[PDB]
Amino acid sequence: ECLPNSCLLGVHLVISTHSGPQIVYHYPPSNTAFLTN
Amino acid sequence: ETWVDIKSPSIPVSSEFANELLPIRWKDVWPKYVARKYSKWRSFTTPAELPITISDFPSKDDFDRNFIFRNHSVTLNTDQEQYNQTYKDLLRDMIYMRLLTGFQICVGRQVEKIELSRTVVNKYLDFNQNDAFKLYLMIDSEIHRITCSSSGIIDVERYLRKDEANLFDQVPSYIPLVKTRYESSFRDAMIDPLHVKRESLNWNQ
Amino acid sequence: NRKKLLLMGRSGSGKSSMRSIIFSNYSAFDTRRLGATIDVEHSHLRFLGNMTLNLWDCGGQDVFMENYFTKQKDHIFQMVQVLIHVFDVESTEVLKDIEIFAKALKQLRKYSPDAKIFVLLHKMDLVQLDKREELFQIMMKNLSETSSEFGFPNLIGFPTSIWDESLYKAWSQIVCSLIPNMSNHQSNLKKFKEIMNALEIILFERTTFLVICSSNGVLLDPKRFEKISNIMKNFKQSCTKLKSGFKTLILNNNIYVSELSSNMVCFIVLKDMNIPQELVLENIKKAKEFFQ
Amino acid sequence: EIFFEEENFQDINKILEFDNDFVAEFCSPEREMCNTRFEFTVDNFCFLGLPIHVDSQGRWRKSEREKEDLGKNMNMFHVCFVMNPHLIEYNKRIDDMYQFVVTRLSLLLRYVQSKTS
Amino acid sequence: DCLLNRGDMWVLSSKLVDTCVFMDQRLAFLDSIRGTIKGIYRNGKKIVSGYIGEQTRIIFRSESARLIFLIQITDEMWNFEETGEQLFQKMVNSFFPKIFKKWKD
Amino acid sequence: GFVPIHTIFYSVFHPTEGSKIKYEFPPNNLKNHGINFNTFKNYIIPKPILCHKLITFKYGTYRIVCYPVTINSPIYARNFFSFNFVFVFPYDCETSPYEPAITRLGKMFKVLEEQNQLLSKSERDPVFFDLKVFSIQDLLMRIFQDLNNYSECLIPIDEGNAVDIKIFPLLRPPTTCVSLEDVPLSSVNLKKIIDVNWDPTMMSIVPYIDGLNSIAKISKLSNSDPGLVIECIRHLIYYKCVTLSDIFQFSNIYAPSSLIRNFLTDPLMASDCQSYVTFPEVSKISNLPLNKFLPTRSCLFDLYRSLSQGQTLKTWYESKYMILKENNIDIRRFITFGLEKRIIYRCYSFPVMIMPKLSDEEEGILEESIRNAETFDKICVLLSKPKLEVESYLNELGEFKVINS
Ligand SMILES: Nc1nc2c(ncn2[C@@H]2O[C@H](COP(=O)(O)OP(=O)(O)O)[C@@H](O)[C@H]2O)c(=O)[nH]1
Ligand SMILES: [Mg+2]
Repeated sequence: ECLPNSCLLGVHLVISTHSGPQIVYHYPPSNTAFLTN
Repeated sequence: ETWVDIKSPSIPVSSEFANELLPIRWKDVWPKYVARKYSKWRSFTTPAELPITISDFPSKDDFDRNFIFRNHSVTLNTDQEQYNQTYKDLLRDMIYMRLLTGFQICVGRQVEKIELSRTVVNKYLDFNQNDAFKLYLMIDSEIHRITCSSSGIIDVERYLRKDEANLFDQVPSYIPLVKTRYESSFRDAMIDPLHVKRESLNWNQ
Repeated sequence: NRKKLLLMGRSGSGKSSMRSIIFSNYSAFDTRRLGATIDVEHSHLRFLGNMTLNLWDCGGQDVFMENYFTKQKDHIFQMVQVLIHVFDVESTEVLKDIEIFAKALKQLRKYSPDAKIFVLLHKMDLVQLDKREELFQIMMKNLSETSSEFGFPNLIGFPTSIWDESLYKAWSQIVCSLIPNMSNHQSNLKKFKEIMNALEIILFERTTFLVICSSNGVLLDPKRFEKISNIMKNFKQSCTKLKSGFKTLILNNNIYVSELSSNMVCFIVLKDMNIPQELVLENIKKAKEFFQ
Repeated sequence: EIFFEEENFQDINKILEFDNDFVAEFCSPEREMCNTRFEFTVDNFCFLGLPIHVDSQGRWRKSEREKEDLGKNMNMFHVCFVMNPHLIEYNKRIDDMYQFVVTRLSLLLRYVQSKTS
Repeated sequence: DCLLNRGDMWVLSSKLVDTCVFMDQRLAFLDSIRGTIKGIYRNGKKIVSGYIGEQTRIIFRSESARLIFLIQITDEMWNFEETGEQLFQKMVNSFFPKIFKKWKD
Repeated sequence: GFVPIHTIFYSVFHPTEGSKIKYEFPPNNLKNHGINFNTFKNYIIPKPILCHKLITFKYGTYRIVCYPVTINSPIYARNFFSFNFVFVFPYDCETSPYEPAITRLGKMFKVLEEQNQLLSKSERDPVFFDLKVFSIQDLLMRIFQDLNNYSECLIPIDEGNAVDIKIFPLLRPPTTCVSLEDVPLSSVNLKKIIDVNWDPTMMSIVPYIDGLNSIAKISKLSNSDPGLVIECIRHLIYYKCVTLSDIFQFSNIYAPSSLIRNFLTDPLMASDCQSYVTFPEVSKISNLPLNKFLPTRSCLFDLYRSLSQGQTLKTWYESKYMILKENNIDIRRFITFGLEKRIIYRCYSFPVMIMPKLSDEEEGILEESIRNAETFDKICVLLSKPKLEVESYLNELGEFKVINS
């Protein structure tokens, strides 16, 4: 398919401190139903 | 009619007539407006019995085209009134025995239309308030109407649907080979599946 | 104020049972349905209103245990405040348990040698009552000879089980080693004890119902703190049935259990039975902002 | 603004029917699976990124006091993109996204973390 | 777990007239037959409680009933679907276990 | 092509010694090739949020596909039994066709484990069980060898269970921009492919596919709704059998493409072009005047390049009619061979705005077609009228111009 479509849904910033892994920032807070459809 | 004649499979559905493609006898198990997408697993997990009520009835022309007429008149003898059995108990027992064979009690608009073109049709049966009951029952083979009054002379009129050119004689004999669980060779079936049918009972006796 | 607690042991040692009962509010009968912890399970639990506890419920099985001391050794054992090693007395591989503990102590000495080591001899309800304490001695001496070998001159141990109240004492003494400003709490508790003329004042935590401090630090039961903690956990679970939360409890006008703040519960046993309830309640309300 | 409408919003603690703790766990690989591609697929959901992990020393790359504490305590950062390519175009979309977006962005982030945190 | 005749269903419905019911109400017939009102419908709405009148289409679904299965063994059973599954593999690996799990649930 | 499997191994969660490789074929392949089951062991045996899902990740140069399964029952020790049938492929391939097979294998073995504990009891160890209330290696060998050799397997594991795998290629979904003015061709003979399982509509569409019938014409001829014909044509495109083309008229603007040199560089294109474009006999159409023995390949190449962007087929045919009469060339076949080989294309006509009284529906669809800038072909198809009548109707409706693109 030559039609451009960057099938992206979101980004996560996951850092691993010595107190355990954690998520600092994820941009789209929408659910799976809106994002996939 | 047991089938609808589609003109071509390549033509689409006309409006939303697919929802009208429902059995008449099992039409009352579905709700008035709830969509059919919910009652899918309920048919598998919890099968539904055949409802007591039926909401369809032949029109005026159908009773004058292919039907016949009979007449009963039943009243219990003085032997059964030695026990606590009046005419209402006989009517309840007769409706009970009309059922258990496939009969369905008719209440709705078409039955009232047929009754007027001949007062109150009944679905249940209460002996306390009412004292005269009239109710119809319907199977594809025949249609019964049972009427009663204070006189105790219970009247039953049965309209038998006449068979169409002996369909059970126009089909070839078909005897398959049946192997049950305890058998080891494919023996021959002892009944013709095609030529066994629910026979019309002699309701007078 | 982040405190990194490690909870290590062998397979089936009951680490997740302790974590569920003490913090996640599970009953003793509800720990049988627990599954096997895979790798390390992190739990961020808020203690008081300022402390946060990063509890690391480690796996305990052989592949995980061999993975801890080879590849993840630079991650699990750095910036560690308290290690809690859970020894099962039902284990038939006691020497392997001691060797695992020795490797853990070696890693902690290598990376964060300022930590505190605690050992809990769990499942000490299957053994008979006559041979419990001696068994707790018999292992502990050996563990001391292990614990002094890899640094760590001191090692505190507790005979624990989920079917009695010893778990509350063990976890209370483990947690209280991390609570800041303990001297100020002790001094304020002594001042309040002198002011109200109370026989004994004990300060808990509201959620976990663990003992934080006591006024004293007629002969009384030495294990009364853990028994009161268990009784209060049972009473909280009972009051959850009435669709509400426990607030106050007055026994014989002598024992007052009151919500001192949003993070502490006070248990005051006084001396005079003739004090009206409102005076004690008012003095409790005056000290509500003092301990904050 | 459509991502914050009432019919199109989810809690911050949940990412695609997964909690933040579990996502932060399984999007944080070991040392052997870091500093390379992390093409992870669960079910029509490709978690793709280039995790950057500290070396044996405290070096990120080779040539308020909570901020310095987190700088000295952090050992890995990962920028994870969630993709849903169709099954017939997986090997094209994932490859071009990794080649054109993720690699350069993560390398620049590693460089800027190495010089001035 | 009880055999009600068709006329028994008729009589039980006749006793449930001018009587209001609600969801999961365990009715009793002849002190041994147990019922369960698992659904009351009115104007397309599943109401929690309802009134049963003379024109209420009460249905009697059976939770313990006889079932017949007729499996067609044809040339198509060993054919493959578009995903890559045989049809009898779907029948013996996905249909029957799911229906038995649902029946037990 | 299908990628061969590199290593297949069966992993199980032991309640004492942890997750481990219970069986593996080929033997000592992971250790020899560098794959370590201490880095990704948390994905093979995961926490029950990733279970019953198709976990596919990348380890170095190897793409690892798995469907982990966790069963919850009090019979097993620690209330759980976790396993995984893990397949390893080289990274530079397409693991798409093997994914449904792996998913179905995991689901089938989960069903069997829930049914009669076929996998838990095969370990012959009572440590997997509560204790208070078939060879896997041969199966793995057979799966590996049969999927590498035959892309199929019918491996029996019991008296009623068999691992039954066939690997199908993945095909692209067809276009959605198929319309009523597109004629369908057929690169395959659709007569011999029809069997008893076809759709009833697709049976009727097949006789009316000859490279010159429009989809509306097929729908009216076979008494079919155009939507189902559209779906059937889409299904035929999905299998790479039917390719669309344009309606052939004598008012079209056919033009050479960038692949006209293929008429010289393909050694087998001109030779078929000589036989294709010629009438079987000396046809009468090659004897009508303009107004009142096979063709040379140079003649055909000169006739292909004579078309231009603006010269309609009528003007070109009346400008070259002695050549198409002496050589006995069918012009429709001449155009269709060029369109099939993609050496000439069609310049569509667009009526952009600037007689008998047609009915309200016809004028409504006329206005709707004009507002959407539809071609003359679609308007002619919808109104069932030729180009001249449509042009007269449009000029009656308003001023307009024709773009030949
Ligand atoms: N009888 C008894 N069982 C215990 C005790 N502590 C733990 N268990 C058992 O341990 C099992 C759960 O162990 P778990 O916490 O998952 O072990 P871990 O995964 O290594 O932390 C439960 O089934 C409990 O029955 C105890 O003191 N007494
Ligand atoms: Mg655990």
